[PDB]
Amino acid sequence: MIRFEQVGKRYPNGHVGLHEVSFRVHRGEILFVTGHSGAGKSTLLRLILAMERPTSGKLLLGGQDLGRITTAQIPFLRRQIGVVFQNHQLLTDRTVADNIALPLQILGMPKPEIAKRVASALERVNLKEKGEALPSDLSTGQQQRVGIARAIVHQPALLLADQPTGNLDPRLASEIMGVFEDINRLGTTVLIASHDLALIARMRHRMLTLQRGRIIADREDE
Amino acid sequence: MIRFEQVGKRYPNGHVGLHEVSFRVHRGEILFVTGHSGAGKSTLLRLILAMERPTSGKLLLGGQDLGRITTAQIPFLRRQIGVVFQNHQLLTDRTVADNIALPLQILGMPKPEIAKRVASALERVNLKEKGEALPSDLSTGQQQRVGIARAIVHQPALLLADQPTGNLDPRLASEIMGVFEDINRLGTTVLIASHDLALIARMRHRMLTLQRGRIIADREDE
Amino acid sequence: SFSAYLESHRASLVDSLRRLFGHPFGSFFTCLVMGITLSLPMGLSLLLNNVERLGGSWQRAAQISLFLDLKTSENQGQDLREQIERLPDVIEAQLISREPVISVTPKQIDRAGLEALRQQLAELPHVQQAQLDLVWVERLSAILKLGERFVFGLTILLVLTLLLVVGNTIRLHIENRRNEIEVIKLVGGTDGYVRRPFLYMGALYGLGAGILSWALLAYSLNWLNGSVVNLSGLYGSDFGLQGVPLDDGLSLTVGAVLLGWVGAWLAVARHLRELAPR
Amino acid sequence: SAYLESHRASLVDSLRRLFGHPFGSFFTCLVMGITLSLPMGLSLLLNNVERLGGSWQRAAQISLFLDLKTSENQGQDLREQIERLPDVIEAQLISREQALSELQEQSPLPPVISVTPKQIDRAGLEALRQQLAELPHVQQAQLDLVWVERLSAILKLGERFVFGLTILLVLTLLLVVGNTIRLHIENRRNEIEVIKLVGGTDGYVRRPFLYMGALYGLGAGILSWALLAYSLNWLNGSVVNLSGLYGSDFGLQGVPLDDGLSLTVGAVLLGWVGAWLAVARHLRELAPR
Ligand SMILES: Nc1ncnc2c1ncn2[C@@H]1O[C@H](COP(=O)(O)OP(=O)(O)OP(=O)(O)O)[C@@H](O)[C@H]1O
Ligand SMILES: Nc1ncnc2c1ncn2[C@@H]1O[C@H](COP(=O)(O)OP(=O)(O)OP(=O)(O)O)[C@@H](O)[C@H]1O
Ligand SMILES: [Mg+2]
Repeated sequence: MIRFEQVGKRYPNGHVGLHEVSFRVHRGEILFVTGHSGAGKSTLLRLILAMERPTSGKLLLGGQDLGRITTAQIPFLRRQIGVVFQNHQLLTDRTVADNIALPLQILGMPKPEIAKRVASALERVNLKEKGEALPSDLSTGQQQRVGIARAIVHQPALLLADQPTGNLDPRLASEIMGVFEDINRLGTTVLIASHDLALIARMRHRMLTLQRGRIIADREDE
Repeated sequence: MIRFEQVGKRYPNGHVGLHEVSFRVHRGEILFVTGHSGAGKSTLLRLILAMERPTSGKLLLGGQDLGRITTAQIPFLRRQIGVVFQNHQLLTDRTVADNIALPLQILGMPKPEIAKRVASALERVNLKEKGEALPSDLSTGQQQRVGIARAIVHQPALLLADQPTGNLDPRLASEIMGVFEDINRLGTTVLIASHDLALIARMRHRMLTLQRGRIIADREDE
Repeated sequence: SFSAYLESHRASLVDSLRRLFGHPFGSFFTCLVMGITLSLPMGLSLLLNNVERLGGSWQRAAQISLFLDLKTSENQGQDLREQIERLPDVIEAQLISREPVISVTPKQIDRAGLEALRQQLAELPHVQQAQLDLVWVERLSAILKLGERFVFGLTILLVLTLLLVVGNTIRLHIENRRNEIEVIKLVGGTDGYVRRPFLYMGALYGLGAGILSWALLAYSLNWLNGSVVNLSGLYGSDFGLQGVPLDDGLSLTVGAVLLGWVGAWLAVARHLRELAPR
Repeated sequence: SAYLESHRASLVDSLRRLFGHPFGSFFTCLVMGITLSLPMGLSLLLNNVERLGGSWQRAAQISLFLDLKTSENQGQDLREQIERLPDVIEAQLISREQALSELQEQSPLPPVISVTPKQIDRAGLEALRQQLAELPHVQQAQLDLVWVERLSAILKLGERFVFGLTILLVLTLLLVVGNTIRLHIENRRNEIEVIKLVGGTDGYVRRPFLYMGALYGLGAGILSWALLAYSLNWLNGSVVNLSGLYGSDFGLQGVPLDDGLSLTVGAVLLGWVGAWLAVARHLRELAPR
């Protein structure tokens, strides 16, 4: 229900970020993407994020296609999915607790269970002692996993994320994608992408590989 | 001659940045320090930059110590280091080529050689025709490559880096670290730091490890 | 989610206060500027209103010096006293004795041509010589409406400079700390949610500026009272410039508050439209 | 020698950064231009009324009635004799035979004299009035003592008023320009720390903002000059009306070249100093050692 068809984005500047793509994804499936440096992956998932337009073809998400969408409907779809970025974005001068809690206020729930849930999210990342601190204080991997937790909370119906543990301990990433699988245990579809091929050979996998805008450098290979 | 005697970092927030360390790096050496997530590696390297106060202990830079130093003297010392930072720092709304040329502009060197130098840097980093563009245009790995290029120019006598290949594919990681090896072949030193040691383990080096703010969880393994 | 609607306002305000109390020197430095700018227009309104209280010096002179008949007759002058009261363009013809004449001040200034009324007045019981100098009317009418163009220009110029300064400062302040406007937006949230805190601190800046101007203006007028009371008693009168009425001051402050609020809309709209998916 | 080289580049991008985002830069230029306009605008009309300085005095003029029969040549010499005395803007002779006719048209008679002083204090001028009543052939010195003291009071409120307005407006201008420059400087910190961690001296990291402030000051000054000229010409519609009606030759000349030059140079100097102060704050802020 995440089908793609003949899509490709060319910049007005002249560059062709995406040449041509067409495929489908089923509900509740784990996904992986790899490729070289110049491959368009962050752009690829940004298409789903829709800060831009397809520039070619069409993509359909459930009932409504992503292209030609009212701006008023944009929050009503962007508030259902948690994400994380290579250049993580965090609210400076606001501590970790509210930084994580943001989506809860976005939907709007009483504070007590909100603090309960943020506490619950804290242990799954092992940042118990960092409960009240400015993001500028944290060490490099710490804010990355903080953003990860930001995506974790509110049990999003779907997860996208970006390359996690890009600067993390190899051992410490183990429990991380373990938690990712635990999330996948429910009706949650994950679209993680990375370069560490070593650990993408363990569980169920799909290895969608992009090469210079070319959709098929690889296939299912499940 | 890099040499550390007993010195540690205490943070004013009451948290302990670093307990105590004592090192000595001979001239021309190479280091591949690594550790777990919470290890103060980035803080450790920032200490050499003198952008942080030594706090508990004292530290030396060959003929002059890192302390009681003129602030006006600092830019001269920073002139001799082409460091790169994990959160790559790039001048938005300023072209890529000039972004690279900035250190040589600081040195006041004649313009005509600047273009040939920056072109020469481009092949080593494996980026063609991507200059004269804006940093916001590029992709993440491209930006990291840009930071590397900014670091490598003007033949720095000292080389510092932090988590290179933070998002690169292993192929590109190989050639760039080979370039670092060429720099080490030249009369330079390198203190790269990364969590991924599988790649570096193939090549002879000096791995140093720290944990929990302590000097060493593990010792030298030359 | 009406209960949450209340909570958004509550959390937004308290956060702003912490943000406002934090970085106090810069916030005060900003607030002082538009406070002192807001002082000027309403201060001039107060000044003109105060001189309006002393509204007898405009007419003051230019009383028709209708000479009563050389033969002394106070009764006839008293009899003709009341007729002038009936007619407009005048106030009252007060009868005077030899140590005769009767005079009346106008209300407006008119110009040359309204002395036909003076010639018409020189047809009454006591008419020895109608006397109403013209050239004074000319000079006075030249001075006035010239003052009116002058005040018009100052008013419009100063209103424009105030509007520009407040709008520009709010715009630049909103332009800074941009990261939030997107970091909240992509993960979700609505226009009002992101908009509210920016409304709040702008309202606080406006309130603080409106308060500061009150004290500045009151102190300035008290400083200047020294000469005005001196000349007031000196001329043989009692007219000293008075203090700030609270009824006007509250209207002063609420204007600043609403001005900050509308400036908040204007500044936020540019960025919100800019970051459209397009 | 590279000192010259650094300056040239700092201009090119500054102009480039100027035209990039033109509407906002124009908006900022306009605000401080219109603010700069006002104090000098008030200053010029003071120069105008100074040029028309005669009517300031001679309105509450001091006149004297001499002895019953004073010789015409006596007064003709007395005007000059009092001319060496300070408080005579004018000293014009009116003989007895002229005074008779003058009173005849106004309605033996004392010869009258015309004396306009400079100073305005009632006490010194009334002492000089008694002296004018102690002249060799004067008889009485007509001075409505209420006129002279009223005149004395007239200066005081006016001078206090203008002094207060000037002292208010100059600091208002200082505050607005400094605050706006500080706000631009507070924007865009990231490059500051980027170059600082790379190295480079204070002047290198400082110059572009100084050029930016200078160009803002220049633009604001030019715009203020133009607006002031336009406003003066628009107001000029009514000034000639009184000149014709009363009969005179006063007209509000506008924007002499030298004063416009001074206005613009002051504006650019303010931009320079505001930029320097604003950057000093961040540079102090980012000092660990
Ligand atoms: N706004 C843009 N300007 C210029 N090029 C762009 C832009 N958006 C995408 N591209 C091009 O698309 C290519 C890849 O897009 P993408 O961002 O997804 O790379 P990536 O998957 O994130 O890999 P990486 O960031 O590590 O380099 C980039 O190399 C870039 O040349
Ligand atoms: N300014 C600070 N104040 C207080 N504590 C700090 C400060 N900076 C770092 N710390 C603490 O010191 C620890 C180590 O800092 P450091 O940034 O060097 O870790 P790191 O080298 O970056 O490792 P990693 O990349 O995985 O994050 C951090 O986890 C943090 O808890
Ligand atoms: Mg580190």
